[PDB]
Amino acid sequence: SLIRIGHGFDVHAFGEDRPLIIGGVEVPYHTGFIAHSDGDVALHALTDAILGAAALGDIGKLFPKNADSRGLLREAFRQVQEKGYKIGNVDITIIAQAPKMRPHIDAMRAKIAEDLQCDIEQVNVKATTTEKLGFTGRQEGIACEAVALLIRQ
Amino acid sequence: SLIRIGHGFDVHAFGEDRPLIIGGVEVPYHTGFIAHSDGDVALHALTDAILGAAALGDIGKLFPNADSRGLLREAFRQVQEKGYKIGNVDITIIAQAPKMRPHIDAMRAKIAEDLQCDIEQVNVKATTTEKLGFTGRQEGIACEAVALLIRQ
Amino acid sequence: SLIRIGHGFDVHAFGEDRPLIIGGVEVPYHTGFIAHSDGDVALHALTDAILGAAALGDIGKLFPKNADSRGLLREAFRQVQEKGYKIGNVDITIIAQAPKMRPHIDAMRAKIAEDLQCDIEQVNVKATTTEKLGFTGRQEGIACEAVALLIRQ
Ligand SMILES: [Mn+2]
Ligand SMILES: [Mn+2]
Ligand SMILES: [Mn+2]
Repeated sequence: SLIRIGHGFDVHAFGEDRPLIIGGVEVPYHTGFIAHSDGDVALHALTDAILGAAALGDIGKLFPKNADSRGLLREAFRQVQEKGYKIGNVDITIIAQAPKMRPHIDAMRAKIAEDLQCDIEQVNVKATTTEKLGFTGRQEGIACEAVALLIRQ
Repeated sequence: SLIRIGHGFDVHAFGEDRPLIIGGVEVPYHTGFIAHSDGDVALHALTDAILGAAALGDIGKLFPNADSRGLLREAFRQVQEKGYKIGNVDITIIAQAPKMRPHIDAMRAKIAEDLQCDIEQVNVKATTTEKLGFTGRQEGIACEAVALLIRQ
Repeated sequence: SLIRIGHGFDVHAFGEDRPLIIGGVEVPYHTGFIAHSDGDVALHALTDAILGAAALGDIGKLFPKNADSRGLLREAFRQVQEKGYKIGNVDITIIAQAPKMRPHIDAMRAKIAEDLQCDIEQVNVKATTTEKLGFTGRQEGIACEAVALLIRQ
């Protein structure tokens, strides 16, 4: 096509890591959901949005490591380009029961702009809350939604 | 306009049936939300997104029935009447379930068939909420969808 | 860029007031989330999507008035308009455990069509429930999803 739209959604449940001594041996004990990523909800959702607009499925097909989400994002963009697309613009909506992120937003945009090889003017990020409601409101984790518009370069 | 965008969100809450003997007669008893469809959250959301992009309201403004594919075709036909065809659609199933990947392409083929477009204009993905929220507690499933329509 | 895509999400948690007598004085007592707006999730989500498409951040950057969401929405359109954008079309999905809202949907579309200086035909509003599930299903609040397509004017 000449223009494609994609959508992404992701959640990160909060988990904790604590050291324990079992059988005289120091071992790591993980509490909460077992993550297989850095939990970067904004990049995971954004990554699913771009792959989806190009009909490439989802983040779960980028490498048949995963600890780094910018690596996954680049790999997705690499593949999107292979199909002839470049970024039109993307918009990300972080859903968290948190306040101060604006100082960090622009930094996020730049990083995303860098990995998608586009201007920062094509990347928007925002954060909003659920006003103490739901799992994000009770602070059990965070979520993120993202939309992307692809164009033929 | 020659290019339209639309969005859909849908939820299906799990419910169950069980037989009961009351007054010497067996009667069916339903537990949970009463369903009025096959519960296909992906097609319902997709339908809303397509109807939404054309400013045709939503699934509720179709038949003033249970098979979601019929609703989906009805929505596409109405979007055709206005002169649109599918640019591309992207579906995101939100459920606390494992393997659906084996059935994804089957889903894409049927959606492509109903929207009279190529399977390549259709994307379907499934993600989880990592045991959080009503989908995480497995009380039901949800789905979000976006659709881009192009002027025919 | 000739076409821009945007996304918005908003939630409004319910809160009731109750007058009391303290120190022989009457004072209003608030229960629940402290509201800072009229709680119009539809216009807030819409506002975030329009600004998000133009990479203007979010609704919380407009007026550094908040008691009226249309004011904020018209302001948002003003700024997108300054970057040379006009509405392509917008689609809004209100998520609430409520029924009778259809009779008011067209009235909403007209007001939105007015603040976005476009035709009502370019504005869609739909409503759905979560079938008694989640915080909206338990009736603790309401939510709204929004996407916007901006076109170069
Ligand atoms: Mn995930
Ligand atoms: Mn439903
Ligand atoms: Mn809010």
